[PDB]
Amino acid sequence: SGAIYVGNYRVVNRHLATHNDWANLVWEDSSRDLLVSSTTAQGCDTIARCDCQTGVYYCSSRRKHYPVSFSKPSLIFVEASEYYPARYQSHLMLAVGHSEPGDCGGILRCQHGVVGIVSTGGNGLVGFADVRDLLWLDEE
Ligand SMILES: NC(=O)[C@H]1CCCN(C(=O)Cc2ccc3c(c2)CCC(=O)N3)C1
Ligand SMILES: [Zn+2]
Repeated sequence: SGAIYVGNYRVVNRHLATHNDWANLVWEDSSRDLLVSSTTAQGCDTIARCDCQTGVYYCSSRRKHYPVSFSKPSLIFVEASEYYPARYQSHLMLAVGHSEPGDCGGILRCQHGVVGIVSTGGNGLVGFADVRDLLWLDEE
């Protein structure tokens, strides 16, 4: 589990969104595994605006933050899980690291701020849903 709290937005994995998220919906995209809902309180996270390919992510199944090298956001085939059939996921970045289903939501960050959240796992790989192109998270 986990979310990004930027401005009056909460960014979560679409497959982990709650009823309150769907009832306060700002934007969602199944192909990216992302959903954004509105919040009453302002958050403290800042979004990175860059093309870094190195950063650090939080792994809840290890209680550890790991430094990783990751690919650029791309269209990647992801195997079936209990939330989606096997399909192509867009804006996804891969790295070598540990990721169990419940690790979804952990933040990946670089020197500029939050880059994305854990969205996929298995086979010794971790995949992150990028948020750096969502410029509207910084306003309104
Ligand atoms: N965004 C997505 O499509 C993900 C959301 C739902 C779940 N998805 C995952 O990848 C999560 C995942 C984590 C660990 C494993 C596995 C899956 C299958 C193989 C294995 O041995 N371990 C897919
Ligand atoms: Zn960066």
